[PDB]
Amino acid sequence: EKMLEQAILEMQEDLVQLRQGVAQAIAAQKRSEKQYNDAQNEINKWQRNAQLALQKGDENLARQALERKKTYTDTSAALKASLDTQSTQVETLKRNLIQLESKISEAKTKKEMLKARITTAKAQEQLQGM
Amino acid sequence: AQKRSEKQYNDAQNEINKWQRNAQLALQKGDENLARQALERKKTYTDTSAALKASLDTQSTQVETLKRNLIQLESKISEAKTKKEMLKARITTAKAQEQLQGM
Amino acid sequence: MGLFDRIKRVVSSNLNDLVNKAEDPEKMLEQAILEMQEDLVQLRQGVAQAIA
Amino acid sequence: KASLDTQSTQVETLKRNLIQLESKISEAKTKKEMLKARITTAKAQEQLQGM
Amino acid sequence: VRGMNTSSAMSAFERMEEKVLMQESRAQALGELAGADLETQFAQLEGGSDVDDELAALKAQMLP
Amino acid sequence: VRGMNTSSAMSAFERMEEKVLMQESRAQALGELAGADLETQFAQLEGGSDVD
Repeated sequence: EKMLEQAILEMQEDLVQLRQGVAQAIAAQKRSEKQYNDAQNEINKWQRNAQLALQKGDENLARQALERKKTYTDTSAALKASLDTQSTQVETLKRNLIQLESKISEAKTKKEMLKARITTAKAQEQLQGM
Repeated sequence: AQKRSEKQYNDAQNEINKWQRNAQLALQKGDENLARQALERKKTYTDTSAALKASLDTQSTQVETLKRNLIQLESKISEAKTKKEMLKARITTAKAQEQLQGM
Repeated sequence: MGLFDRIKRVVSSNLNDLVNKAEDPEKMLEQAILEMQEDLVQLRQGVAQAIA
Repeated sequence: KASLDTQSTQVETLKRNLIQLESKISEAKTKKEMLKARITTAKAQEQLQGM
Repeated sequence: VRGMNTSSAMSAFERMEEKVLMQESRAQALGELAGADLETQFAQLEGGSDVDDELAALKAQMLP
Repeated sequence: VRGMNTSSAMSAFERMEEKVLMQESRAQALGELAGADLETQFAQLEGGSDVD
């Protein structure tokens, strides 16, 4: 039972560390989303400027805006790709935490079962002494 | 340990009943997502309860043996006392025989 | 893996002695009620600043 | 209320236990007088028997 | 709200629960053993047996 | 109620019983031997014979 007691204390601290790690992953996804959102907003603003340029009649300004938009789109695409890869990793981490929660409860149940057999063995030893 | 598992099992059953009521309330509310989440929680709770039940059964067999051993021991100590009287008499007789040899 | 084996044995012995002295119902109960009330006041001040 | 009911049952059990204890101590007092009388007779008899 | 390990409320509940659970379990087990013993079992019957005869006697006693 | 080894009531009963049992047994055995002897046996008869 002592080994189980030692393990129970050890598992609890580890879970907290995992939660912090999960938060960082969550934060990273949020950070990418914020950047992606900013890019989309910037692209919309850029599109309006391009539309304004067409009304103005300055072809060169519009062309420059289009190039900027393309660069922004590429950055957005890269961010989107990163998010998808990150999401799969994040899901696994979330799944692991859920699995761990089920496992700790099981461990507590296991301790009770383990304790009873050990006690029975000790009782048998007492009989031998008699 | 058996009592502790039972208490946990009882708590889980109570929690499950409460969860079921919430799910029923959710259906009345019309929020499908809340009900689905509750069902998942109930399933997890059920699994924990099942594990606890399995542990209790294993524990009970061990517990019964321990209880049986104590009962057996109680019979044995009484027998030992009876044995002491019988053992004492033969030893005394042997000592008496030795005295005769000395004479 | 000597360190890991050593750590498990050392941790179990140390933890058991510490918890028994630590686990007193009367002492634990008195400390907890005072702490939560203090925490609420601090939280309120932060909230007040945001409100301000 | 739930807490009170559980606590009340425990309290009732404790009261019942006390009554049982009271019966036991009273019996013990009676036993000492009986035991002393038995011991005195045996001691007197042993000395007499040897002679 | 989440309940951190260092939080006072979470720690207090766990400590209180462990002490309470151990005391309650130990008392019940000891009590059960006392109940299990044969001496306790027929003592209750004796008390039950004793009162009914006394009640009949009491009625006779109170009759005149 | 259970009767612990350290309990005063349980210890007192056991100690009292051992002393009482030994004293009672020893006296009875010695008394029986005196009764067993022939001198005691016809002495009673002599007394009975003498009174009539």
